Amino acid sequence: VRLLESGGGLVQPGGSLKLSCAASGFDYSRYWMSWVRQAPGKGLKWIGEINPVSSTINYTPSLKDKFIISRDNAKDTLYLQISKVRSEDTALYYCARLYYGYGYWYFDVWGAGTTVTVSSAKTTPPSVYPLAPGSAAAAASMVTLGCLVKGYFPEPVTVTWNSGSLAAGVHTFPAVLQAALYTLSSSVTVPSSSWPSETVTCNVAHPASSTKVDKKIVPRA
Amino acid sequence: VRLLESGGGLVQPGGSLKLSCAASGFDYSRYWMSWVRQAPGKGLKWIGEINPVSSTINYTPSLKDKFIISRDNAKDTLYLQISKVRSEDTALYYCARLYYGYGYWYFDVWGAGTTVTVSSAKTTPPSVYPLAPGSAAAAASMVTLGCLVKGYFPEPVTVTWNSGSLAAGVHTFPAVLQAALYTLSSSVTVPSSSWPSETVTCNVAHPASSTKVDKKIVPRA
Amino acid sequence: DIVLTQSPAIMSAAPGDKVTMTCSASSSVSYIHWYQQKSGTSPKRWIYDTSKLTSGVPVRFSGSGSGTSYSLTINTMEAEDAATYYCQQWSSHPQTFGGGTKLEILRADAAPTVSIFPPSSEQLTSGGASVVCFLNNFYPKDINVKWKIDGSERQNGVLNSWTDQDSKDSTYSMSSTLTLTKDEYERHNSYTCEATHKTSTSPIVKSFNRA
Amino acid sequence: DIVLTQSPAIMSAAPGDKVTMTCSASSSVSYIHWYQQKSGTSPKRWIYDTSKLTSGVPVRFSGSGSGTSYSLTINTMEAEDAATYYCQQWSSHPQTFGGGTKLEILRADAAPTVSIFPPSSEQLTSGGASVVCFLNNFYPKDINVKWKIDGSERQNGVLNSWTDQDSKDSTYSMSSTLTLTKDEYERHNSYTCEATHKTSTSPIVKSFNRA
Amino acid sequence: RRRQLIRQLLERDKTPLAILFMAAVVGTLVGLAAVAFDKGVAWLQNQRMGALVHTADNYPLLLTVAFLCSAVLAMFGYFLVRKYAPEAGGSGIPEIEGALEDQRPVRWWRVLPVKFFGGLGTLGGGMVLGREGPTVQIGGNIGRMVLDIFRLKGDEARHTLLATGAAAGLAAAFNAPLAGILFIIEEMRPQFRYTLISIKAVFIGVIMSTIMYRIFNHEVALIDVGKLSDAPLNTLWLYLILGIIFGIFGPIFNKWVLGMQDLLHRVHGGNITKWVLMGGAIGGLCGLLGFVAPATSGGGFNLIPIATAGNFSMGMLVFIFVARVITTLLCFSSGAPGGIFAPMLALGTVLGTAFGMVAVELFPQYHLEAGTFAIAGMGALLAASIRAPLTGIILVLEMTDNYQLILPMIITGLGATLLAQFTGGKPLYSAILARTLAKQEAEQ
Amino acid sequence: RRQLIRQLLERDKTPLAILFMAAVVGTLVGLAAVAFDKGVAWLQNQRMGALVHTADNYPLLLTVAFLCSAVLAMFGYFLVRKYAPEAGGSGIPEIEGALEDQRPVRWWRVLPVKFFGGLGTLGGGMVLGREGPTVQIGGNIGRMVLDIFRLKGDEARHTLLATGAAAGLAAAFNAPLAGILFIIEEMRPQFRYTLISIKAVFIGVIMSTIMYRIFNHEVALIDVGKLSDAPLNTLWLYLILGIIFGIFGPIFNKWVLGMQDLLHRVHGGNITKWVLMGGAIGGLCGLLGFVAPATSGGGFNLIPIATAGNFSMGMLVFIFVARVITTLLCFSSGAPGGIFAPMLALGTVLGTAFGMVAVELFPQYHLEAGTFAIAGMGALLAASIRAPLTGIILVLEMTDNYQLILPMIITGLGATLLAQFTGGKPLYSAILARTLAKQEA
Repeated sequence: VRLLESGGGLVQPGGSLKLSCAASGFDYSRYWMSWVRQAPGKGLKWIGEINPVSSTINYTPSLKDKFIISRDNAKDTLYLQISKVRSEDTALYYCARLYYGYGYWYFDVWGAGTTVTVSSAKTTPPSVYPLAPGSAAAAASMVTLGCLVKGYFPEPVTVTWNSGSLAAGVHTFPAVLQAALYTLSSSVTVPSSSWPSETVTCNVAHPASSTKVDKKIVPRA
Repeated sequence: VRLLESGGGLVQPGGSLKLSCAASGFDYSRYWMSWVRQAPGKGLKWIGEINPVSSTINYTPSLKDKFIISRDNAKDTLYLQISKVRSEDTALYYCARLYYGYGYWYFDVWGAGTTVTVSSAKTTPPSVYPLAPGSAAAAASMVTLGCLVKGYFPEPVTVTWNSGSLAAGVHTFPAVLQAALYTLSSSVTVPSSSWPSETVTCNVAHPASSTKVDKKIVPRA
Repeated sequence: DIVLTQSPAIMSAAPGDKVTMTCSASSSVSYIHWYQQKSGTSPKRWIYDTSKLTSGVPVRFSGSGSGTSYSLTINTMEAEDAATYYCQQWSSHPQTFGGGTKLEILRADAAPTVSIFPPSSEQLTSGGASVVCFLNNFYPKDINVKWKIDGSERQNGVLNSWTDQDSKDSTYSMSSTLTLTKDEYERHNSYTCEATHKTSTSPIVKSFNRA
Repeated sequence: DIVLTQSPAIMSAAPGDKVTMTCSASSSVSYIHWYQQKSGTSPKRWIYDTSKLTSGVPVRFSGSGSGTSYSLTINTMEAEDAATYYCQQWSSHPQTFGGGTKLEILRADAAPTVSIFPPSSEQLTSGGASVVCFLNNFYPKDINVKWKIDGSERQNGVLNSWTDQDSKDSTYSMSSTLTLTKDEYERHNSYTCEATHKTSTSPIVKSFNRA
Repeated sequence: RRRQLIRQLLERDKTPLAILFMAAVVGTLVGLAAVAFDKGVAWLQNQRMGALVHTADNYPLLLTVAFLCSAVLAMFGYFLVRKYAPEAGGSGIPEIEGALEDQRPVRWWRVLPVKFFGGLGTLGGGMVLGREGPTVQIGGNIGRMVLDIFRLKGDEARHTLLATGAAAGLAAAFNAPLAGILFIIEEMRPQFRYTLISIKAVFIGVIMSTIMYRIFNHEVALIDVGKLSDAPLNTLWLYLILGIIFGIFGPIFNKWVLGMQDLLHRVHGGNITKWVLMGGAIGGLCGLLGFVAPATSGGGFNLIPIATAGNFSMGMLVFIFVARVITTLLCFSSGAPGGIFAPMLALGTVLGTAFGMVAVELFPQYHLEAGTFAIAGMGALLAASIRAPLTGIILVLEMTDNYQLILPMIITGLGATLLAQFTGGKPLYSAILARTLAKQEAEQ
Repeated sequence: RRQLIRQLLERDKTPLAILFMAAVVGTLVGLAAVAFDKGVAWLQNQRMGALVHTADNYPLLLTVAFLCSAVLAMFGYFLVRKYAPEAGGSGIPEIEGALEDQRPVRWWRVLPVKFFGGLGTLGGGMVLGREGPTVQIGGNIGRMVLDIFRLKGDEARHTLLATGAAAGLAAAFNAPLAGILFIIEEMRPQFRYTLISIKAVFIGVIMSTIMYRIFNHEVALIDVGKLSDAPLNTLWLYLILGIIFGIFGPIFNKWVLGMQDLLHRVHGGNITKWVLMGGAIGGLCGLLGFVAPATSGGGFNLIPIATAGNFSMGMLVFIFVARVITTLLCFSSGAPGGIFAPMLALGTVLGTAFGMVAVELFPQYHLEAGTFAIAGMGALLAASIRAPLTGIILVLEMTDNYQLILPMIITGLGATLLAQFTGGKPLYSAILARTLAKQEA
């Protein structure tokens, strides 16, 4: 049983979006679906919920219509409508199935969770830079590399090395927001015998700005 | 409650096609689906059936791979596969839903049907020629217009006016074969207080080549 | 597999008539059904289990039998029961359908309504010419069309379709189409369509001039 | 709306070691539940109904309590237990969650591995000057970096970002990015990168020169 | 002794093939009959509904023709009753429940036709009366009528065929094979002494009965509530409390159903005419409400699905409840033929939905659905009034098909019988017999 | 008569005190029945865990499978022949007799013997139910409270005993109704009046069923989903199936008794030869519970699979016959444990079989073997034990396919009819009519 949520992205303060959760793996009816959200760097706070037939919908304490939850038992999809978005709505939204044992309902199964960024900042493709060992950089046993993605917005950017065939020894730092712009850095560590020897590639990709770069790290002039 | 067959069309002698029948408006999963056919103005003939979970699939006294019925309950769609096709297999393929009263089964609800034509010929979309009345227009109470559909293969094509808004006073004539191409025409009576003042449109649809041609009928120069 | 053969393969009746078709089998069948296919329409379950009317099927429809000979009756049939009636059995896998019984209405005379159109520009742009000429709502079905290009009776390059009796009024319709090469049509000039029909001795005829 | 307060905001334990955490309510609650959450991945239902573990959960876990204080326990907590546990309750509407507890792993001290990289030529060919300095794998997580430029101890332009305990080694890492204008940089030979941390008395320097 | 038992044990369950065959005929007849009765009550409620439309323009004319048309049916009903068979009046179950105890007579040459036709009139009228009564009685009188015809002796054939015809009747009236059997062996049967009743012969009857019912009214249920939710363990107490409510109330209703029987008796004083009049009077009041407020009048079913789905506001419910309590008492206490079983099914459904709605509020964290409580309390009156839960519960379970509610269904129904006992309640069917018996051994 | 009028006005008024003990008998039978169930698990598992522990050496396994189970079966028969010979066998007739006052309810013995003696027989993996063990433990719990708090009158003694009997059969099948129905149709005195509070029973069953739930909820015992429906013109096929179970039911009844004699020879009553032949049969099972899981075991695990139609027609006849044998041995060899459940499995298999033959001969009926499985599942309970109304409501509660009820009845009924006309007898009654004429010499 999978619960896919999509529809999160960037929005203007004041605007409104429609989140969606597609349910596969169980008779979607007979169940109660509910939304829970998490502000980056904070706990989990419940948004609302809805039953099968759709004749009951409860929400946490909110404004007259801050939230509108619904479900199409026909497409096996659960929606969430947020309106008049402030920046407190900038968070990670999860959908979930609801069940019980004795009768004190818990959140059965969750979903990956789509992100909602609420800002007046504009979409911006990132700049990838190859980080190569210095002009005095001593080539001893283990050698560390990495490339840094600077000047993009909003999140996220995924960085993989040599297409994933480089799991061990990789550190991808979180991105930090500076003057309405994100900036992260990644680092891959491999044995001196492997580079400049073979070929170490860094895979930045920011789907928002529809970007994709395979920055190939190379020794220094 | 509506079954809608598609995938129908043109097949080369000794070949194979896969007809589909998207079901909508009921608990398709609880129903035994079926197939039936009618070859050129001839009687009906049962092809086969297929119980709810696909754990039974009887056919008609046929070759053991002439036909192949199946179903994807999670899609609400029936399926028909015909292999090694001859001219005995060129007809109208109806999709059904079986049920019973006292217990002796029957075909409860039938679909529109889809046409399968076996021929070496070629798929050719129809040309739609508008037929506005003459400038010798005596313009009586009612005024018959009409449009001519010529040179398409294979059958059939369907014609309506103002997307079916004009349901009364319409006649669409059977088609005729003129050397590997079909031709037919449709008329349509109306009051002159309705045309030229309004819009009279004939929408020819030839699905075998998924082409739709809407011809507005303006007066002559 | 049982084989059902139905009473009259075609029959005609004037509304008000008590109509009765039939369905007979090779061996015994029990609790059979009947379907109604109206021109250009999928069949629709009319009567099932020998004598039970589906939902939204006029009580006008009786229907019974038992054994090898079964009947479908329409006590005081109406004009809208004009279709082709199949019977099926499904009580002897494989199930088998009847051959059909086309019901036809007999109504009062009704004269055609000739209408003629000029080859449409576009059909010319590709180099073609079709002088269409319909002949709507008439009865009996018998009609003779006559084509004259500049007073002269033409014969070849003509085709005439026929719609089936209509569901509500019970009239027929006709469409004769005469085809030519672009110029072939441009050459001559006056075109006429002629309709002879039981409803009148003086042949109804419409026509136009190439210009 | 009850207010569940998770206990140790953060806290580390060794592999094979009993661990307990609390979830003090602000009023009665019943059969609270617990959820596990790994960085980057969706919450999991661990303990449920105060004690009943979830189908598949590792037996080292156990959770109990009542009235106002509940707790989760790891009878010898390994690594695949290092996460963040949230308690939830729904004994009284509307449902609520706790502040969460950060179960971090405790292990041997580790020396930072400083690596300083000059500005990539791609950047400089656009007025960009950034000199990243990585501080990989270490323990504890507390650490400081400083950017001297040809002597002078620079502070304006820094961009520190830590990683969170390697789920395949257990050491924290950090990167300090220094930003300038191609120009400003073009005016300085030296570019050091000092770093002071528990595993040492004095700093682990690492610089370069434009030459 | 432990000698005889040993002998009997080795001889257990060996009902004479002849009884096992008549059971097959009593059932087939009760079924064919119960169906014919059902079809009739239809044609009538319809012919009426057809005449209201026939004059749909003139309003007052309708309220009149609604009242008249129904009044004329109710009358013809009470007549046949007071005239040829005073037992036909009332429910009709106590009379058979008595007959099993040999304490009452089974005059079928009368009751069959009177109960039948007198019923179509009362039901066709649209009054608030079940069908069980009419068919449970016609049921028995069919048994006796075959018992006599082919003639059969022994206390068994007389208790058996009478008990099988009683059940087969209650089966074709609710299309509930099990509930039938269960009603006999829990209520109808001699409550204080042994009795030779072939439980196997009964089954054969019920089945043969239920098949006939199906052959004519299949492909369509009597009640459709679909698949409601489930009952979390921590929400069971809510069904014990609901069970208490029906518990204290059930007897109170039992008082009114008897008291009204006295009181209403005054009005006509036993006068065949004043009675037949007050009849058409009440039968009319219904033919009118069967228009102005369909819920208040009628048999009770039509509204069960709607009440369960939750389509009535809380207000509208209290009304329908009270309105019913009244209309049900009148029609039944006014000695008109027809059961009181079904209408109690409707009363519990409404009182349940109500309890349900209050629940769905006070406990948002229980994720309730009013419907569960409706289906829980549907056989609760059958439990606090008639005091025969095991039958009520298997009846509901067969009509609503929501077996996942069984635990709550029992806790409610049980709690009901418990609270009814501790408050002096009494088996409404037994009391009616204890009073129809008393009064006889009174007029001496 | 006049008295009747008085009684009527006094109907259904069971003393509040009885109505309260019923609540405790049930709570105990439930908690107990659960504990028993959990035990039989831990064991069947500890075993399954040891087969893997040596998964390499094949012959070693067949041995440790046979041994491990043999050692359990023995410990079972021991406790039986040693401290309580009534614990042996089903355990229902003993309570069915006790209601008639014709047998004794020695609980100070039976409770512990039946319990532990059962875990051993069930944990072993033998072909025996749970009803027996819990229906008996059920009653002895009733009596044990009846004595403790001390209560007099034929009622409290018949009631609490009958409620504890039902509450037991409920927590063994999670079937509230079936419980009540079993008492008031079979367990109760079949030929004379008896003061049993049907209301007190309910309270018991419920309190019992709640305990069952509290520990084993969110998971059924049998899941067959929603099978098809039964067209009216396919009902006769269920009457014929009913006839089959009808002629067969008694035949099985003979074998179940005859084997009881015959098997008695072998040990001659010798506590040792018996306890040996015990571990022998208990081993044969711990082995088949490996080489052919279907032949051995309680019987449930395979019901869903047989109903779904996952066994070829061949494989069925085998499993049927193999079972008929393994079921007779384990039950006729006086080991503790019911024979109820295993008959549920036998009907399911004979039903599926009849089903498959049907699904052929009649392609125009659009059949689904499963319907006949569920129809014949309680058919043996009807032709052997001759108590249909209980069999049917039991199946209906475990399979939840109420749309099959008509066919379920016609099958079950026809069974009891064909069993009667062929000299059949209530297998539970016969066993008592013997237990009784034995105690009479």
